[PDB]
Amino acid sequence: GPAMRIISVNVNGIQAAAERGLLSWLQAQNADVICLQDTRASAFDLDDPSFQLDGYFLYACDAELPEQGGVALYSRLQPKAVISGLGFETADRYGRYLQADFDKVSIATLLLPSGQSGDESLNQKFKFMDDFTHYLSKQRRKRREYIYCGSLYVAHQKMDVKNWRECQQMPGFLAPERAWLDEVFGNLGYADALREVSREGDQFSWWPDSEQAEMLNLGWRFDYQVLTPGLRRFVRNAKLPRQPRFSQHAPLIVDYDWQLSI
Amino acid sequence: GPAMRIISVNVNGIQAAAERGLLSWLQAQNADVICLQDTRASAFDLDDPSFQLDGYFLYACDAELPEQGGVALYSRLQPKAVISGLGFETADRYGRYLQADFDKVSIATLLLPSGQSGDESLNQKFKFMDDFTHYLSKQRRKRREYIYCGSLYVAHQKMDVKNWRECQQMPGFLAPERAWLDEVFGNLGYADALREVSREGDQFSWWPDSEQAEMLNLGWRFDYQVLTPGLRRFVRNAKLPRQPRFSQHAPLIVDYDWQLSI
Amino acid sequence: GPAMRIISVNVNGIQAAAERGLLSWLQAQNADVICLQDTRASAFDLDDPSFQLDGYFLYACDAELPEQGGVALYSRLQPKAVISGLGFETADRYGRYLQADFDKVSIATLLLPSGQSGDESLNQKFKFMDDFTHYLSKQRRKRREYIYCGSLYVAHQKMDVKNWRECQQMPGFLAPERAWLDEVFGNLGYADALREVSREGDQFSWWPDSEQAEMLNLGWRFDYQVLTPGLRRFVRNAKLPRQPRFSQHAPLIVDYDWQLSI
Amino acid sequence: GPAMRIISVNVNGIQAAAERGLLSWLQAQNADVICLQDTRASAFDLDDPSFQLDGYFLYACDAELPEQGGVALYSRLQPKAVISGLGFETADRYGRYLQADFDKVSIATLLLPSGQSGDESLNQKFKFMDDFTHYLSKQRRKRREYIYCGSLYVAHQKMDVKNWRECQQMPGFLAPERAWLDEVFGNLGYADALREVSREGDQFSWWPDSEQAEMLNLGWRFDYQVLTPGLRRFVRNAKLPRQPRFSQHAPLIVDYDWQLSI
Amino acid sequence: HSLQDPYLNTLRKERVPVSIYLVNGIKLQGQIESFDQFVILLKNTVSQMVYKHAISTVVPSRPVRLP
Amino acid sequence: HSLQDPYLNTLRKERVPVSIYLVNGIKLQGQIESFDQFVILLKNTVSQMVYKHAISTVVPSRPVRL
Amino acid sequence: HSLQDPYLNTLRKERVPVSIYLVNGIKLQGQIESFDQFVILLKNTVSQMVYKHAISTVVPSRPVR
Amino acid sequence: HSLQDPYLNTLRKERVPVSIYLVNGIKLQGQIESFDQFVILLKNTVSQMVYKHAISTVVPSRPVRLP
Amino acid sequence: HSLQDPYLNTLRKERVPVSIYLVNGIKLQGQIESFDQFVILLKNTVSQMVYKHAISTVVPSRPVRLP
Amino acid sequence: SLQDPYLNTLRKERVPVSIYLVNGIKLQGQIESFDQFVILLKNTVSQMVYKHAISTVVPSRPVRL
Amino acid sequence: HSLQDPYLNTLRKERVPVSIYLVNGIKLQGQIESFDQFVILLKNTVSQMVYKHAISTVVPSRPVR
Amino acid sequence: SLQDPYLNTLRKERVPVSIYLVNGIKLQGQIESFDQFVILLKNTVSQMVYKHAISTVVPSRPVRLP
Amino acid sequence: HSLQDPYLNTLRKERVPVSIYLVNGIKLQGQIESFDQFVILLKNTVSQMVYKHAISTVVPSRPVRLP
Amino acid sequence: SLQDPYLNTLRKERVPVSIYLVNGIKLQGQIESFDQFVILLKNTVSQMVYKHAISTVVPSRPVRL
Amino acid sequence: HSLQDPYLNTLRKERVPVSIYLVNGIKLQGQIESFDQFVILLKNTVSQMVYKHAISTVVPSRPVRL
Amino acid sequence: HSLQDPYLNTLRKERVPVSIYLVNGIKLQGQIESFDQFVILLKNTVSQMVYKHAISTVVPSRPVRLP
RNA sequence: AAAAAUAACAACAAGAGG
RNA sequence: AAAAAUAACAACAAGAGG
Repeated sequence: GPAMRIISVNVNGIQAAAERGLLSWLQAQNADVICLQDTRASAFDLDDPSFQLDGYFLYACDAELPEQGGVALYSRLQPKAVISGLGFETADRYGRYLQADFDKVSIATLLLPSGQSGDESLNQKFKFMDDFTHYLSKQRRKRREYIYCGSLYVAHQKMDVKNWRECQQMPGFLAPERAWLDEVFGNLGYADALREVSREGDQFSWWPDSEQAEMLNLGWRFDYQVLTPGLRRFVRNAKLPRQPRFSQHAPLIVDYDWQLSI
Repeated sequence: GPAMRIISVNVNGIQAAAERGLLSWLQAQNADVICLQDTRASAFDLDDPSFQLDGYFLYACDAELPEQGGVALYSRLQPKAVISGLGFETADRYGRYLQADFDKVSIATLLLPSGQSGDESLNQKFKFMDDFTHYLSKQRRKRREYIYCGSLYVAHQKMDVKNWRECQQMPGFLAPERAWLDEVFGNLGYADALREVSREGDQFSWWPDSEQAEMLNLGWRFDYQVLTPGLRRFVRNAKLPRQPRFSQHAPLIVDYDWQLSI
Repeated sequence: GPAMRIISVNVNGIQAAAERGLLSWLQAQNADVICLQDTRASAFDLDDPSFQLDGYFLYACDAELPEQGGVALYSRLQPKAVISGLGFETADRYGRYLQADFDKVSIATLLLPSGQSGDESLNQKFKFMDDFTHYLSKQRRKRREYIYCGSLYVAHQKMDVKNWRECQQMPGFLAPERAWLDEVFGNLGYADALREVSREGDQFSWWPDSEQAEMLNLGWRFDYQVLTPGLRRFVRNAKLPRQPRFSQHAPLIVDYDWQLSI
Repeated sequence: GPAMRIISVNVNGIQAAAERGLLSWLQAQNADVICLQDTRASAFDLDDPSFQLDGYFLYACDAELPEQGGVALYSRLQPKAVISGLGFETADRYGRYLQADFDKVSIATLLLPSGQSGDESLNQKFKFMDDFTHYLSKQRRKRREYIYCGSLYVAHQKMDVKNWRECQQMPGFLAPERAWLDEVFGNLGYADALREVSREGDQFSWWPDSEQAEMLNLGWRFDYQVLTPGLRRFVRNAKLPRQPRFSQHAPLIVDYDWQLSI
Repeated sequence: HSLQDPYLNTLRKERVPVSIYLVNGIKLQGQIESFDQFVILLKNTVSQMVYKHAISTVVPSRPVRLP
Repeated sequence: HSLQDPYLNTLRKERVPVSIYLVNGIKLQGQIESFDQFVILLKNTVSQMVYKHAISTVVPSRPVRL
Repeated sequence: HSLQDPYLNTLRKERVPVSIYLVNGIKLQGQIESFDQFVILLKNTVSQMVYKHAISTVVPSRPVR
Repeated sequence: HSLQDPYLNTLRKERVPVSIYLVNGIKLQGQIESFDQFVILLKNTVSQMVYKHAISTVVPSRPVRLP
Repeated sequence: HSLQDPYLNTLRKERVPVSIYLVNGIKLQGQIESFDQFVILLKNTVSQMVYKHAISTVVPSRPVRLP
Repeated sequence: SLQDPYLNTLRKERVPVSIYLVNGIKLQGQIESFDQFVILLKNTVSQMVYKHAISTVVPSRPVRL
Repeated sequence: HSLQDPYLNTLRKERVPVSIYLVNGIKLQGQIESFDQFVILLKNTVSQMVYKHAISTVVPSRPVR
Repeated sequence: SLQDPYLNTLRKERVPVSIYLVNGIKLQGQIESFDQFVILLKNTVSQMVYKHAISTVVPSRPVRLP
Repeated sequence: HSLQDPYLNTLRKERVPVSIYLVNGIKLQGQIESFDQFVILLKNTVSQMVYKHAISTVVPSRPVRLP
Repeated sequence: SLQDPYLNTLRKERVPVSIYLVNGIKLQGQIESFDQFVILLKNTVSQMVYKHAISTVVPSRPVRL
Repeated sequence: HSLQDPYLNTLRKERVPVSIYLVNGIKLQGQIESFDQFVILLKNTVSQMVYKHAISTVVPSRPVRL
Repeated sequence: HSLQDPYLNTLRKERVPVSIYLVNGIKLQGQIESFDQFVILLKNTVSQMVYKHAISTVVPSRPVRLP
């Protein structure tokens, strides 16, 4: 009877993925909420009628330097409240969070610094992870449910990477990073929506632009749908489509038993 | 579509409450799992066909000297596993816990020392409260869903009692007791099944045998259905029937959106 | 590393102790908070610069009849607030409480009647102890941290004072006076600054004016620091120096790891 | 109240310290754990029953050339285990490690090469420091708490050495020697027992054998106790007595709040 | 209202995103579309009126200053 | 009252289902029958009267125009 | 003044068991003895003097007017 | 105020012990000694001055009528 | 207006240490420097300014007498 | 009135005041301006604070009138 | 072998409730209905066979012998 | 031995069994065949599971030893 | 013993991609090159010898039958 | 050949021993009986522990052979 | 054992650097030196003795043939 | 039988600080007192008894050789 | 982005935001 | 009362019960 579908694809710039055919693909998937991260465009560029899917409301948060971040959210129904930012500096200024607010649930798009640039990016990533855990500690006192659709750029465990014995020193599989993820999923009660149904290997999300990596499936799993503990039993079907790619990232399509309302 | 009904009535002796017509009432309520606490009978005494409902499997955990505890469970489907005892001394010896394990969920029955006898009963109650909070802290990490149908004999909130300004010294509304139920529901993430549906006053469970408290509704709310956080959104209809009672306690009928399996 | 110095001394008269060299020793400590108990002096008597310490702000609370008691508090840090009186009759007419409120912490000097000059002072001390227990039970629910530099004139338990076997019925080591402290440091959950860095006896803070108490050490231990349970970890150094003392009581020097700010 | 007594002493030869009165002073301490660093003697030399003390148990690890190092361990309590050597080259044949395993806790006497008698000892010291950091990173996944009574021969910050401006290039306060401890106490995050009761300098643990160094206090601080996270609050009393000293180093005594059990 | 309404008019005129902290502590993002003596409209997705006696503070998100 | 009255009259005449959030935080929801300088009459199962000094926000379900 | 006087006078004279919800969210069941500007007398065993400025809603228990 | 002042003056002259409830739910007890337009003077072991813009209800302990 | 101002003036003359209880339960001890009908100053170590609409009660510590 | 001379003394001396609101929120900063209904607190971003939401105003250094 | 068979047969005859711990830390809890050299079947609600090579400890819930 | 009668009764009656392994993983199917060392069960493909990894074998319908 | 040998001969002779799940839950997916009564040799890139006592299940990919 | 004299020597004078299993689980108590496959430990009830689950057996008092 | 012995013999006649995976997933590395019915002597910096009842797999680094 | 008995005998003669690794990763230093077909005695502060079926590896800390 | 609502904490020197 | 399954922690002196 009731069903909901959330797609949280990362686009690596919305114009390049729109040239590679994102919007005509997203129009034909019947998603309730589409959660785009790393938009790389200001909000004055997304009210262009090329980015506008029909039957969808597009809400967008920009960065202060528009190539640095950017985040968008397509919604079937008009939400109760669309808010932006988290409060701390490495999220609010650089456009890495946007929260749509519905009847009982709320759906939040989330972007992170990748950490794969240098050591300054890794320090910014670690302070983002700590301040975001400080935010998530305060969220357990409220009753509005949350769905954080986030390109976290961090793998969780050894099944989420290929050949983990040669990945322990690259950013994305570090020991404080995996400590952060199993502190969020483990002790804070939050749930990975892709692992609540499909407990299988060889489900990857990110690939480097080397074609030999793409040919032999040398992948990573970076984007997640993090769920508040009340929503772990509603996950019907979570899947990462391997083939129809539009960036370095693959989409994440999760089908819930929830009935989304205003 | 799918539905489930759980009744958690406290009987103060199954032989004294069966004379007042409990079983002919429970046969005509269409309950999936009936959760009887304070049976005051051995497991050999529930073996006769006088307590046997039809279409219900009856599993019972007795006390050693039978008049102190005793706990029973009627089940529509035969559960996967019926286990007894928590693991410490003030539960396993006196028959205050029984657990029926089903497909994804597991429905439990919980009895407490009332604490209204004297000071030894209040010390035993505080020991049980701390050891059961340790049990919940151990069971928070497990992937089952629990439904603790418990006559806790502790009011949580000022709305759960009538005229609280002279109840702060009676056991049932103490400050360590309300701090205990503020610890279980507040920081441990557990949910009260009666407070998810109804957020109104004048919903009471226990009444002392003085009739002056009875006809003017000078009551208490003692028995709860404590829920793991995954089940806080399935709770459709929770209600305490005022009139057709069969002991000092009123029954607690909670209807869930869950579909109970084997 | 933080370093906060609180010196609590029961001077038995500020004029009777200043002739022994009180101010000249207290000026060369760089103490943050000075708690003077039992000053026997009015507020106008402390106004002259003979009792003043230069650079230290002074706030004092006297008695109505100034020969009975009164406390004083020095701090070079001007506090957010300072309050006098606990909130009942037999504390405001004596100058037996003075609480300086800084941010995140409060430091309160406290005086008690001796109770050794007849049964009327013992019954008044019992009244003071009972409604002071009521006051602490009220102040438990507040958030901010408290420090009570108190001359309780009561020992806690059996191994506290020397030759206790004849001290069973003298006022100061009675049965309800020990019941008071084992329920305050029991259910009410407070702690001491001297116990966390010194878990033994043979260190006292009260000697009668006699040469056998000067040499053979007939000592009692009265000047305490009662802590809320969110401050017992930061206790670093506690000092009861014997000969350097200008009154019957033994000066108490404590050093915490707290940063005392405005 | 718990009281566990651990002494870390660096003897520069146990006979050269025993001729000054090491054994007669240590026999009247009633210490639970004795860590003799740089014993400069074989195991058969410690089979002399003079070194056998009042009920202490001996465990010692020597070198190939025994004057190059060697550590020893005295304990009243017979441990669960005693292990020698970390597992690499420059620690096993030099006798530079001995770990006693009790229940829930372990102590470990540790010795480092000085690095001041030729640059080959300096490169040996850098090798030892690097694979010691690798060993600590291997040990971070384990549960049980470790105590490392060790002479690291390195200072940590600016507040640690005397005559600051020309100590930049001497072996002992170098730049990568400092960086080793600032990622150990930084990103890795261990703790120091000498800091947790004294966050101020002007206290050293090594003096060069010259009149100006022992008169005008030209000292360096070497004997440390490195603590895992988990043992950071239990330290109470760390004393470095100056004149009572049987080597160029200073004897260290500490008292922890721990119940040392077999 | 000598100083209350060059401020809200400046927030309306430049479409500055504001956060209205109520006396509950509920913070409401939006942008000021109209205001009388008593109420203020904010327009996040659905336009709504907010009574000024329930408003504690009105902050902007980027620094604007008065005429 | 330059803007108080036509917004509530447009919610009243169009019979828009409206939601009133109080200063406590309580979400009342119904329809506006009538109002004055001090109260809103709210239509549901039974007609409440809500004082304007407790109303924090008034939120329509469908948007309205002056 | 306006609509609240006709409203409350009906609840008096048809004697309706009202429920007054305060600003801090506390329901007071009972009847209305009388009122003027910023008072309501709430009728129970003991007649209360409830200030109007501390009232959020007046909720009848039976549909009226 | 055409029915406030007779009620408070009848509560004062007969000296009924009251339970005056505040807007944050705090019960105060004592008896009424003086009422102005803005204040009410509760009396107990001391004499307070409560403000009428913080009072929710005024509850006497014994039932009285109105002259 | 006839009764608030003499009470506050009488608490100002004798410099009695008073406690202002605010509408959320916060007590503030001190002495009363001066006041108007919207504002009351308070003498602690710091000198602060209190608004009268956030004041619930003003209690003294000594029993005071009105003229 | 002492309210507006007090706020003028806080502004012209530029004292880092702390405004405590009626629900407990503490807000540090300096004052830009004030009206009958509003104070303005200047910081990283300048904000308006309605006057009916303020419990107290506390200066940092002890100033005179 | 010759010590396991009287122990399990005594637990079978008296119907003592046993807790069979497995080698992966799972505590099964039932009654030993029968057994052989290699398998023990227990009954809680459904009879199930349990291979002895996956059994660590057989704990009775009350003393025996 | 009650190995062979219990496994033959789960086989010939064609009862859906659930088989819990030593690592905790359950395998639900029907016992097609069994040897002294292996158990071949069929859900989609024929699956050979060694008996040294079997922890428990539960049925869905209770069986009686012949 | 008397039933696993023709099953593994079938899995070899038809050359089906098997997936072997070990007793610690690790999928080794490949194709059976040979087997003794103690070992199995599989490959996808390099030929492994997986011990038979460490194997829990041998799951083929397409359904094959026993002759 | 070396097992059963050690277990006899350790079970005669009733040394309180700790059996460490292959999970890490330790079990304190004295050994009452043993055979080719089973050990039997007593702390509060005479449980039976299989030897293919036992990693080590460590006695408390240092005994000889 | 009629087909594991030629494999473990030709892994040491050519001295292929093997990676031996234990039953708890621990990857050991080295060169096989000798093999009994029960043990395998893994040669490295030191030559350790690995029991065959704890080994899951034995993989070689370069591919060989029997 | 062909290698483990001379290997453990070589570790028994010379007092080699042996380390036994169990199948769950537990690392036990010590010295080998004696052994048999099934069990190994280990020498430390206390004397341990470790069965062979739980032993993963037996590594020496000093390099030894077989005759 | 807010508990269709705690017959009511003789009172949290005050949660940069219940 | 048990993750239809971590191409695999050179290794947790050991979670009276993972």
